[PDB]
Amino acid sequence: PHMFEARLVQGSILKKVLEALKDLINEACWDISSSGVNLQSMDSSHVSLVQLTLRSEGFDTYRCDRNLAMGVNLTSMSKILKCAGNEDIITLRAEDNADTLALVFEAPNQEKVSDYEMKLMDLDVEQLGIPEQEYSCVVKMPSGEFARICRDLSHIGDAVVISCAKDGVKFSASGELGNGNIKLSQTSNEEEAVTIEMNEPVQLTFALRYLNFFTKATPLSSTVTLSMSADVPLVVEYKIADMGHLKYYLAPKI
Amino acid sequence: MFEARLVQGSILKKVLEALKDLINEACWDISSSGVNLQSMDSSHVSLVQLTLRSEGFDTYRCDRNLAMGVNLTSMSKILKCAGNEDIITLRAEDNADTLALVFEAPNQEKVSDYEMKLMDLDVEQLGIPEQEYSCVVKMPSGEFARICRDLSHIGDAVVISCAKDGVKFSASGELGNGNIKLSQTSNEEEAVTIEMNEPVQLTFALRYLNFFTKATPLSSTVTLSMSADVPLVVEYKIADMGHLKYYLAPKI
Amino acid sequence: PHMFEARLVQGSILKKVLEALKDLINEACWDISSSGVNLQSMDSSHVSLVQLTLRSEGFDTYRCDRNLAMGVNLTSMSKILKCAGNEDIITLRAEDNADTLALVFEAPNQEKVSDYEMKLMDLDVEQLGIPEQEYSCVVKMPSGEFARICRDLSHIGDAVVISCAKDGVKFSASGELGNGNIKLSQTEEAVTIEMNEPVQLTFALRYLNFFTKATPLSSTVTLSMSADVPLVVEYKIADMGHLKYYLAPKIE
Amino acid sequence: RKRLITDSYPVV
Amino acid sequence: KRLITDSYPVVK
Amino acid sequence: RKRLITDSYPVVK
Repeated sequence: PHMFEARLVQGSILKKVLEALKDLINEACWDISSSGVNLQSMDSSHVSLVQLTLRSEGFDTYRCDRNLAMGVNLTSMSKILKCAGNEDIITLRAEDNADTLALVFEAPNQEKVSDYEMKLMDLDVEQLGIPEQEYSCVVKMPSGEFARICRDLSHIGDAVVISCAKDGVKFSASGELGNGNIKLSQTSNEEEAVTIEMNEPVQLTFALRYLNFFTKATPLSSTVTLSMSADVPLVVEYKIADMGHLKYYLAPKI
Repeated sequence: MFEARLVQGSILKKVLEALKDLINEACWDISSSGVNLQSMDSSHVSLVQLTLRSEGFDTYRCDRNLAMGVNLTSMSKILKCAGNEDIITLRAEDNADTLALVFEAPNQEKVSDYEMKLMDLDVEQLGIPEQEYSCVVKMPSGEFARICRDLSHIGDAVVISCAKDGVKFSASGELGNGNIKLSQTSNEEEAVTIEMNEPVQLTFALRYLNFFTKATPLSSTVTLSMSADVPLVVEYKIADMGHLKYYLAPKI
Repeated sequence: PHMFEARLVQGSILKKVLEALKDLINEACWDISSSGVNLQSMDSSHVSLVQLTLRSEGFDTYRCDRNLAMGVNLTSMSKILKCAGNEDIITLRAEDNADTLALVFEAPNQEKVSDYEMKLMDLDVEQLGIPEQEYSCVVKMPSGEFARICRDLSHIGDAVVISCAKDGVKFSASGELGNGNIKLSQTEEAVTIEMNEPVQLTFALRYLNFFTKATPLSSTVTLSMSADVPLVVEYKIADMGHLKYYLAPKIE
Repeated sequence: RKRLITDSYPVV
Repeated sequence: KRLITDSYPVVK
Repeated sequence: RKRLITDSYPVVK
């Protein structure tokens, strides 16, 4: 009794989720309930926050008797998920007062099963709360294009200015080599679209080194959404299959 | 005059890549019956044994048996100058300080000749009695390499447990522990087959198993032979011409 | 108004040019005129020289109303051109009222436009005149083959002896491991030899392996040789011009 | 110094 | 630590 | 001493 178990057929979702977290967040609390898996954590600088949601429905079987909170070293967990093949069925199992998580990997079409037992840890955890927000500008664009832009501008400077207007969205940086602007225009013609919805024009400045951690989520989705308003953190959102999302929040520079 | 022509030159490339990280230098015993090489690693925890029989060669001549002391890093660098579809010829004289390697590009007018300097070696040779092992596992080489790679993220040693129905590989460390269970398949070279006499459980250093898996490209299957308190044998067959056997002493 | 503007639909040419220069030359002067873009620089040792020609007529649009000499850090420019896609169309432009080079990259059919402004620098450089001359031996060969030969022999020694005769060309090196010779017979996939007289010269392989970084610009390379004179290694940039490297022969 | 996430979205 | 020579002695 | 490009090609500028 008081036992969590969840079976995910696309084990690679979970491998990719941990590669998209482990370099930004060392260790976090996984909040498990009957609605699903929730994770919320600031990086140690408190400049950025990550929000992961995986709904119960995404799992091929899912049981959560009692709510629980597992403290996980994300680096430890990423190392264990590297022993899963990309098409393994992955089961997570935990007892409600347990010091360990069990991970079972079933190789598809093959009599091979792997079992790992990972030690948990106890974790102090601030609870942040983000309210409902109307964003002055929302940009949907290919995830590969955003990853390219953040990588390329990081060779020009440490900071990017993001401007949204009617024409479209512009990304700018400058440094000791010179200056760069990249302009994406709204696409007239599904995945390849750049879509801008804006109420008021916005211009914010952000640290490129954090954006380059966010784009480690690029394998989870072929698109990304950027949401911006004049005095508040940027949101960068990647959708995960049809079962949830990974959201990155980043405080603007000054 | 020793001269051996191998049309599938990629076999020799693969054999040097399988040896050069485990062994620095070794004596090549060359005779009418083929090429043999035996060598412990510098720590004496492992031994490798290679045979390439004269019959696997497209052409083979050996007028008098030779012993050629070779720096395997040096021969490995020279064989990287050969293409994967090159015909490779080895040539030596009785009284030569030097092994000649000739690489013929198969569908091109290109020929490479290298002269490799030999060295003076004196080797500890071991006598290994033929024996009947308690457990002999045959499995896919890719699977074994993958198991050894994955478990070395968990610990430095692997416990290999062999029973009638399957083989289990286990490791423990600061993260936690892990167990990988392969069942005997009743259903090719994706088979997992086991000949048992007694169950056996032994522990081995993953550092050495990971060196042995550099042989994976020579064969789609590998065999593990195990008995209590006796070294593991890991064997890769080479085409029709011989084998690479690796021995590893169990841990304390 | 823009006093220099050049639009290049095959922008990947400029990406490849900068990858072929930046490891050999740190900073160079781009000489821009109404007939095109020229660059010449010796490496810091003065043992080699590079000469680039891009003719105004190979650009899809080209305008230049005065001679410019733009001093460029080729590592900075390389970093900027890595922000261009391989299918992008690249415009270079310089206004008289600036001391920057502007680059514009247009993805085609996708509306993404990038503009960079690159800081220039002041460079006082000596220019060398190349005596027009005919060569004892001219070898035309696949660029990938040449790159492969220079790479392999650099694991054997630091100098290559190039022997050329009517029938073929030989490349030789010697070092602590032993020695090696690669022989190519006369046959895009061809090896052709125009020879007036046999030549035998020695060159430093370290420099040849900087030169072969231009391999992506062309499927063929041309080697021109005569006694006592620098080797010329030439990559044609189809529909535009060429990149030529010169290397002084090595003594003892 | 730096603007922080907690400057817009405080702890609860 | 156990060595190969503990099972198969050197012999020449 | 080492052979240089300048041993064959004149300065012109």
